[PDB]
Amino acid sequence: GRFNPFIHQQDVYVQIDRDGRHLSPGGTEYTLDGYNASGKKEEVTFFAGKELRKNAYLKVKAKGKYVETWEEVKFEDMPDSVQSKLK
Amino acid sequence: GRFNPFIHQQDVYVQIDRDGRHLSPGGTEYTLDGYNASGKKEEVTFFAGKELRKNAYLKVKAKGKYVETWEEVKFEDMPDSVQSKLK
Repeated sequence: GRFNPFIHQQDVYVQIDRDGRHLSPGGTEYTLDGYNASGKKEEVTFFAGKELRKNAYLKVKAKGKYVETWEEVKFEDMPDSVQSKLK
Repeated sequence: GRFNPFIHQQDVYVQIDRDGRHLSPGGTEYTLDGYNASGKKEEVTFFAGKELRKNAYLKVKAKGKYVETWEEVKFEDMPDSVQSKLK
């Protein structure tokens, strides 16, 4: 294999518009369609340590294709083209 | 594209057996041919801020296609298969 140090961050914006699925112990999985910071369509699978509120907006931060973190955001603070696609 | 939290993490072992290429300011590019714990061939590219000592051994943590971090290790702390290929 070949490994490089050229780290590409992406942030995928989603709405919690599908049911989660429990993952024992204490996890909730979501697989949702979303948009990155440049408005490109993405699919993201991520886990939270609690069940998230229906219709909340989330930012999921990734390095390469690997998801690292989730964070709740408000609609009005998401990227403009993401707001247009997720409204 | 598709994102998930299921990234292949592995330790890749290298020896500083090529000199680096100086990148200004104060940088060095190393592209070294190493081995994972089960002896499969790997190529790692990373940047340093000081030239590393010749014939030192590094354990590099690889996460997907990315070099995440590295540290110097003693020959004796490497797995038997790595000691075999890098002696």
